[PDB]
Amino acid sequence: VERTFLPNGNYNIKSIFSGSLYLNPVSKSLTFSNESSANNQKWNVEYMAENRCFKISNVAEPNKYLSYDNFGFISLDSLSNRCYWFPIKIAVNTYIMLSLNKVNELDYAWDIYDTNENILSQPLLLLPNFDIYNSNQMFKLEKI
Amino acid sequence: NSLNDKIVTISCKADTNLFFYQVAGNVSLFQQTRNYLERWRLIYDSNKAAYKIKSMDIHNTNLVLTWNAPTHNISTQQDSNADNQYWLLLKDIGNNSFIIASYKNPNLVLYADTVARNLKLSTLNNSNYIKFIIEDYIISDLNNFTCKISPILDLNKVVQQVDVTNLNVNLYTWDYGRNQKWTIRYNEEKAAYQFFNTILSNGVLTWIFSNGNTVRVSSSNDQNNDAQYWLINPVSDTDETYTITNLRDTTKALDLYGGQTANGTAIQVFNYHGDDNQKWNIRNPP
Amino acid sequence: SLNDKIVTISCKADTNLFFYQVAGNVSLFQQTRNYLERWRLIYDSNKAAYKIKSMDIHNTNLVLTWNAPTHNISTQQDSNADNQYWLLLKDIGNNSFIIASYKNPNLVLYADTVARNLKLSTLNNSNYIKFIIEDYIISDLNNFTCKISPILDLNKVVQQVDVTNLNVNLYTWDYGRNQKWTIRYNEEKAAYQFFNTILSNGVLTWIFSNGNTVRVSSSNDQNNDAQYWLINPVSDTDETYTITNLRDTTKALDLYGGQTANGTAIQVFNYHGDDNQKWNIRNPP
Repeated sequence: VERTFLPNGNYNIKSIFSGSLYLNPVSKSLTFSNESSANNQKWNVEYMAENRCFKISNVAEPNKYLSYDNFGFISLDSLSNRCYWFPIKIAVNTYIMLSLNKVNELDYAWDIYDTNENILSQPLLLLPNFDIYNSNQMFKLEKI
Repeated sequence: NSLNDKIVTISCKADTNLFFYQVAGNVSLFQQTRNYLERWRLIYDSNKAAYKIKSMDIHNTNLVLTWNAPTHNISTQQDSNADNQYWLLLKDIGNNSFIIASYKNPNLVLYADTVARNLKLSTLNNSNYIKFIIEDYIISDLNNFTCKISPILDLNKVVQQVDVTNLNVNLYTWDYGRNQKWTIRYNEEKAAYQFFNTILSNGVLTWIFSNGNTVRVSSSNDQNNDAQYWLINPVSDTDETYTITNLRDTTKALDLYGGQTANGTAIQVFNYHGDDNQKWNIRNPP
Repeated sequence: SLNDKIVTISCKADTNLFFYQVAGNVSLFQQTRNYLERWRLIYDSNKAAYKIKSMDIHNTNLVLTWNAPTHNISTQQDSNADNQYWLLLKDIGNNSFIIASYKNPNLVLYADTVARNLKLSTLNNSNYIKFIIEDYIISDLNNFTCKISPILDLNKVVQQVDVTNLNVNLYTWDYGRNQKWTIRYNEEKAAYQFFNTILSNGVLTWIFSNGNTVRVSSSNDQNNDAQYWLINPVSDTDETYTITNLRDTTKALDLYGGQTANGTAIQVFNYHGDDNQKWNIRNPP
């Protein structure tokens, strides 16, 4: 039963820079790659009532969640308070994804670097967030 | 520590005509003013290995560049030695520019909004908007400055080239002629300046050392003559007064002959003693 | 200024660890004083960034590469790719460098000193992202305790005579401390001193007073630019150098007349590139 603006379930995750690139793990990093139709591009979003956040696990590795490391990268790890995400919906299914925890006493958010809107081979990082207008912090969650 | 206590201007690699400018706690980007509103003292803390950037404002004397966390805004606030008032000066070698990162959070660096004309914090990228030129304020003020040069013994007279063909240099009453104006240019390699007379294209103030103490204008396509280059050192307590010493032999200072103030008086070099006839006001032509 | 310079790169978090390359693999390793730890900095002026190229004599086209999107750094064939360019940011006052990826300048090299390899990190204040980039000659010679031989007799050696006789002569190698020199680079004067290991502060000093001669004397004489020397690698060697004096750079260190014989005087003479002015600086075996 629905508690929030983002229903529980399986999603693809995309950067607004590209409608043809999909979030998946590559080694220990997260990156956006060509469509594979595989489970590793599928993400299970689950609302957590107690803290009003979302945990997001990889369907191919369902005991691993999107988290972040001590080096500024998003990671795929076992459950911890680093796995709680606080989304800000800014358009149809466009979101900014804040870490639940303040980091370095700021909001920090998923951030993908672009070179003239090209994100190929970039790792997804966790970087400061100041507002809702940073294109590198905008992500599409597409139910599928 | 090679930068500790240095007074600098900071301008934008993205728009080299824009300088960090301070008034009443507001930092903005503004055209060159050649005055304290665009001057900043770099203050080094060796433990943090980071710098405070202190405004040389004459009225509020303890303002330092401050990141207004958690926003991305920048201002000048009273110096409390806080981490959000410290900055890493990271010199991008080969590009002659600096990335200026927050010591409190080095994920974030200064970014020049050249259309709002102010500064904010930003994550890094490869644009010139995060790159700055930090320069000794004297070099900054004088480099490419077209000036007139007067002895402090009489500010109504100027050092001039006689005319376009007569390359001699003497003292004359200011009459607004181009032979009475000089464009200063800093030579990065030599760490020295030339004074180009504006009546010519390639003529520079030169010590004619093969003729004792004479100074004349000659061509700057004579290339390795240190006698064409000068050190320009401010005199304490003054805004416009300088001693001017020759690069070939720094003991040789630009010198008003005798301290005589009459029209036609020789400009020469002489051994430096710092008397009033070896002090010069470098000024805007009105 | 750094373009085309061959350097070593070591860790501020551990100055005994250097960037080391073998067969496409980059690690952090103790000092080798050879090409495995040498890199040519190759500047691209339009990118304002550098390729960092291994001086490996077998595979000559390997450059420091970020294997984006992973955390791994290796050496790959130079394809002039964005993941092979680096911003060299000198942290002023700290005399260390941050090395940021051109492909993603939010990420910089991070020295994993426990794993002895390279990783990436966003910018922070730790020493693990700061590096010491040094001209390879300075890197090899600074704090190197060596023996110095003329190339006209490798089994002979520049020595001080004894702890009290501060004169300097040629003599056959016998492993004596009077026959070894600890080189120290003075960053300020951009020159070196040779500390004889039989004295605490005895340094090799050109005594210009008696003209052309060389003794050692106390290094607590502070502003003498004949207590200082320039060391220049003889081209296409491994261990061979010319040694020129700071006060007069035309005045190289000279083996009197070319005489490979015991007690032959050590002096300066006017440069000539001639064999009694070439020297082998080596680790004492």
